[PDB]
Amino acid sequence: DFWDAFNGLDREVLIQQTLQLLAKENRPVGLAELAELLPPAHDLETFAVWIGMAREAGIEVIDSQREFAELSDGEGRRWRFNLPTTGLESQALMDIDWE
Amino acid sequence: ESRTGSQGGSGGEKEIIASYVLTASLSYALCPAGSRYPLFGTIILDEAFSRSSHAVAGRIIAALREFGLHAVFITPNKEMRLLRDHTRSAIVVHRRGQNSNMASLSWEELERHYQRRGNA
Amino acid sequence: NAARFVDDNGESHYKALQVLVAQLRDACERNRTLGAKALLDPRFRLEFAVSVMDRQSGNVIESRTGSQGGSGGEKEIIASYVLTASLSYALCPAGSRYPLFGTIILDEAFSRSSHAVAGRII
Amino acid sequence: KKQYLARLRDFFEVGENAFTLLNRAAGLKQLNSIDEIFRELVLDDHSAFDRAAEVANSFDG
Amino acid sequence: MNQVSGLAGKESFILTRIELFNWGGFHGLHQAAIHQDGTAVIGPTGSGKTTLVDALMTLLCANPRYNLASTGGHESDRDLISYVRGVSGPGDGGEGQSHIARPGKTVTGIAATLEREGKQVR
Amino acid sequence: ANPRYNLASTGGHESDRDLISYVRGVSGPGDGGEGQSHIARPGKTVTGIAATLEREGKQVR
Ligand SMILES: Nc1ncnc2c1ncn2[C@@H]1O[C@H](COP(=O)(O)OP(=O)(O)O)[C@@H](O)[C@H]1O
Repeated sequence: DFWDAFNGLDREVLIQQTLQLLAKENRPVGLAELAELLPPAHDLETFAVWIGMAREAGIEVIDSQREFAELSDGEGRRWRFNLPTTGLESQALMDIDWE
Repeated sequence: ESRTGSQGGSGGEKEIIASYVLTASLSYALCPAGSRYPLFGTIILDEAFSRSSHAVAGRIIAALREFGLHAVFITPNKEMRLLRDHTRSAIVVHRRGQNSNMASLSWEELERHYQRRGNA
Repeated sequence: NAARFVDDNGESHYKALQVLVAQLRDACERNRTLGAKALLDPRFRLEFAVSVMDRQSGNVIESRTGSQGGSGGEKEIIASYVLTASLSYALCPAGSRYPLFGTIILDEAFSRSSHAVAGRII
Repeated sequence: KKQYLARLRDFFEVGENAFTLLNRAAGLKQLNSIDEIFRELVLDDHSAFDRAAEVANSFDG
Repeated sequence: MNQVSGLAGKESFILTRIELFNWGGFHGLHQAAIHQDGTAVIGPTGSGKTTLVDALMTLLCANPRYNLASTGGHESDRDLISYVRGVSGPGDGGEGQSHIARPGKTVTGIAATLEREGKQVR
Repeated sequence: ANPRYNLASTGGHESDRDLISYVRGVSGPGDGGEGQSHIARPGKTVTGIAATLEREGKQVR
């Protein structure tokens, strides 16, 4: 468990990686599409951060419309995340400063 | 050991035993008169595990499962690995300016397999 | 004070002193009731409050006049900041703004705050 | 140890309260509202709960 | 491992949904879905995770102790009124009432649904 | 001068550990085969502690 806690989702690097991905796409990207383009190595740990994106930059997230994303972890088990629908856009996200 | 022999590291077994006793007491309290299962099976514990190691928190969750308690854990975006292993949803709460809001999220393991085209 | 001016061979003065000492003993016996602590503890006669202001606008922007009303992370942030300020002030030699004993030790300081606010503390 | 701590005080130009506060800083986990952090972390005790007992005994005499 | 989780609902009642309306910092209508397998409320410091638990605690207990996890079992940090009015922090030192989000005529609704074998209690 | 040992976990009440138990290496917490607290150094013993501080190449130990 010491080693497991040693390595974790460094949201600092993920912040810039996501920002660069939105800059490259420069289009409204959902959570499922972001997961496809960016393979999360920690599952919901990443998703919360991305939701932290939408709610931090004012990008309203819709709960009625539900997308999905199938992702396999390190040991091979595959999970289907029922993400909400969001409208992540690079402009606003780059506008907001990050800690 | 009539008296607890020792812990699993700085109160490891001690914390495990205390949490197990607390869970049993909660289950008994929620269990109706002469009932094996508590009618009110939901337990909320804010700041789920801040003073508890990952080794012990999994044990507390397992104990909560054994006593038939459905628990919702509140964490400050911390201890995501064990929460993800031992849960199947998350209510991401974010407050912007003076007003706050929620965003529900859920996930579930597809039956598929642990791995295909490999050792079974 | 009024009785010290009476001319009765120190009888009224003795009675007033007796009342005062009875109060002192009452406080001493119950050495942790809020009243006793306020009576005999210097750091219990005065309250405390923090206030976040604006660098240019001196107006108070958020004054926690005790007013606990805070999350586990908020209280942690305030406590860590105030403790760091106190340590810096204490370790600084008189008339200097740089501490001479610059090393401090924290033990499991941050547990109730998110990873984003702990970095601000550091 | 008294002389050694006096030498430390002289070298680092800080009173005993500085190092006592440094000690108390290693137990910040059990914190609460600002009032408890002030009355339990900084501005060390300096209470007068013992002097009151001596005053009471003198007044008993 | 998945077989045991089916015990939920088959034996007793489990909370499945929380409804908030003008509760604390949750302006308007907000809905939270709780999985039968257990859920995790996560977020940064200064959000509505403690407010969300406090709503359910108010719904459940006769004399709820609000903000218990942060006060360390001490005198309850808040009360029902401060949640109903949406009090956001002590509120400066010159009145203003900016901290209070619902000073005038307002209504707050808190709902909680519990399920057991289809039977639902709200 | 009078350090509060294990303040992080024992804060609020009196500390369990002391200087004697550190010199002797008592193992109060970890048991399983505890031979009466399993004093690691029961006989004649010597324990040394040293801390080094630096500033612009000037050392103080
Ligand atoms: N009565 C109140 N007084 C002050 N702030 C309040 C009150 N009720 C709710 N809040 C605010 O709502 C949030 C409640 O705590 P929260 O941050 O959700 O806890 P945590 O994230 O530690 O679980 C905080 O931002 C707090 O300032």
